[PDB]
Amino acid sequence: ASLRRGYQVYKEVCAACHSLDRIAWRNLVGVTHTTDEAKAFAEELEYDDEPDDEG
Amino acid sequence: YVKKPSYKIVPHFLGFNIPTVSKWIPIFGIWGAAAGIGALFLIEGVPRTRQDILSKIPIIGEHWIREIPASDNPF
Repeated sequence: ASLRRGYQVYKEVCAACHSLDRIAWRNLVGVTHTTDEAKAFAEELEYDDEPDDEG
Repeated sequence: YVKKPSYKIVPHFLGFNIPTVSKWIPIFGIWGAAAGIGALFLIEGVPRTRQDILSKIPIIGEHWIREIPASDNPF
């Protein structure tokens, strides 16, 4: 419960300046969040895809 | 009066004969059980071993029927 609250502090305060690059969304699952909550966090962001057919 | 001793030669091969080997047949059995138990024990963690063998054992078999809740599984 403290871990989950700590994630929220990270996300709302620290993440403005600090990265957490070694942690994937899947890592939160079953530790701090359910599969659905973590998928929701991931799905709100945009990531680079592979190039389209015109490259 | 006895003219000759009374005996036969039993079939043998590589210094084994059937009377001797027959005494060891049960021992091979137990060693086979030991090897079976040991092998199965070594692969008890393999998922297929649980799915196909261990979960089917009556009473005891529910020890190996374990599901991760869908909420707790990233994959």
